Amino acid sequence: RFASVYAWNRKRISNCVADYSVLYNFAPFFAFKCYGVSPTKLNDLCFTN
Amino acid sequence: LSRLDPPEAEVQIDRLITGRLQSLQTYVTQQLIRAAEIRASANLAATKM
Repeated sequence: RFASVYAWNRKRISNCVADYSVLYNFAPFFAFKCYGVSPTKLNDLCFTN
Repeated sequence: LSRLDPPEAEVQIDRLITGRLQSLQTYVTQQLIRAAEIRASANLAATKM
């Protein structure tokens, strides 16, 4: 159950190793626009939040 | 660089290159104008010598 648009969730992601290769096993994704980063280089960067 | 694609990191780097290249043009132009002033002073000092 995704929440409706006026009251959206906000999951804060704490400490992990983040394999983004997953998230590539869900569908065709009508979209997928990475803005500040380029999506081919996500598995080699550190983020804070 | 380690955050964008060969065709997307080209515009952002070109902006920085232009900015810092302008910095060098400002620097060198002022050194030429200021070197003419110390040269005129060295000519006066040689003449007094």
